[PDB]
Amino acid sequence: NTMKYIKAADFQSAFKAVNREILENPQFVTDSRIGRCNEIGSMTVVVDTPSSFKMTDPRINRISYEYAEDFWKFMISGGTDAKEAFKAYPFNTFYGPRIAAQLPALLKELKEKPNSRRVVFQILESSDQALLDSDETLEYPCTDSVTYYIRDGKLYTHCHMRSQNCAVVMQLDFYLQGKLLHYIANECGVEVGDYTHTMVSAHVFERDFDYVKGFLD
Amino acid sequence: NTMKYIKAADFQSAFKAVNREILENPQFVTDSRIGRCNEIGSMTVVVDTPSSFKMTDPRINRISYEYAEDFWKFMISGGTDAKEAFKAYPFNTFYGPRIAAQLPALLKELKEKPNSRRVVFQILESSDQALLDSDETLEYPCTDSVTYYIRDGKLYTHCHMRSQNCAVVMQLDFYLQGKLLHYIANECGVEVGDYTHTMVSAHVFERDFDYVKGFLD
Ligand SMILES: Nc1ccn([C@H]2C[C@H](O)[C@@H](COP(=O)(O)O)O2)c(=O)n1
Ligand SMILES: Nc1ccn([C@H]2C[C@H](O)[C@@H](COP(=O)(O)O)O2)c(=O)n1
Repeated sequence: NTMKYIKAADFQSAFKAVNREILENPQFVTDSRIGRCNEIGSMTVVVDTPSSFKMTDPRINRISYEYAEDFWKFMISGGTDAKEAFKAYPFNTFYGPRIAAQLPALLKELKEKPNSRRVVFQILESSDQALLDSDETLEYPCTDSVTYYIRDGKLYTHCHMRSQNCAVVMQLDFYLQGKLLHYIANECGVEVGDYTHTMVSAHVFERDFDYVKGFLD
Repeated sequence: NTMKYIKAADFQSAFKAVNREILENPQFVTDSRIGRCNEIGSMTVVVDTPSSFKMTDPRINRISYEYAEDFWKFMISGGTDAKEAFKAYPFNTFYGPRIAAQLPALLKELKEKPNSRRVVFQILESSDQALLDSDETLEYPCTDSVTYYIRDGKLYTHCHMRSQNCAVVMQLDFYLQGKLLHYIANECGVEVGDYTHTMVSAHVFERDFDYVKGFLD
């Protein structure tokens, strides 16, 4: 039966378990906007040790960590010049500027209101709906929001994904989300608890099945 | 140990299981913005049969269904005059007008783009952050977003809650979310699949423990 809740010690184990389950026990096999995929709706993934956001298996190589680190610097710096930022790799929907806008208010709430439930970074917003009936290629944000809260000296993170390509782009999302929760934790002078990753659509495209089978076992 | 994933046949069973688990196996016991509570972070709840949104146990009575139906009419009508709407019960953050604004674009995507992953109603948005450092009493939206998708003739729903009072207001949230997914399903001419309810903070205030113990068993 389809397992929808996956607890793992580190990002890699979570990553492999999620991919394994979508390949073997999908909820849907479906034609999507960009091709056929196996899909599991409303997957919940928990990572016990979120300092583990750089995975170690070199066979998971479709997102290089040279690229992922360049992407991190690009998005934490809140820049808009992606053409220049990625020239070594061949209205906007960049996450960086949105995180930058919300940082002062959210950090204030997080540091000053004890045990707050209100610290939510919006990534996807309703103004992005102008992309739906368009022929633009801009990303309609796959990340819906990231919630942070501090209890008893520890920072807990919940990233809610509208849409997640679990074989490829999830490698990048994990890296970026891991870096960001550590940035937030360091700013607040607290330690890290755990990380939770929900995805309304958790999918692997059929064109990537062989790649996935390459890093399982 | 704290159970964070709860699958139930109907809303009531889910409702009772969630409350039971927060009372008996909380992750945190914490001082919040509005008093002490038991709390479980990143709870995931699945309801198999979402037509069951009106629960039947009369002991769960802090949200009357007379009130809940009045609230439904108020929010689906996209009104702003809550003073008049609720005169029988003693910038805005109303959900209704936000749902109304997004309905045309989201319905279009849902009906016209097959197997879309993009149909997300934003409730909580970053402009609401102006409430954080304020002395207004307006609700800072507890509901983050509601995602809808259709596969093989069935409508699936994922409601992501930033913050959920599981003993009291969850009775209202379930009713409203149940009515809305059926409104959406009927508009699209499709049947209903299942409903998923994630809550970054799932909590019961200590002042409501006796009320909860009243409807368990
Ligand atoms: N941060 C991101 C951005 C995008 N995507 C992936 C998910 C989908 O495979 C595709 C988005 O397509 P759609 O808008 O149809 O969901 O990109 C992702 O996994 N993570
Ligand atoms: N639709 C809603 C609106 C509000 N709340 C509850 C959750 C919290 O108990 C409180 C919001 O407080 P805070 O902003 O501190 O999370 O109201 C809820 O459960 N459901």
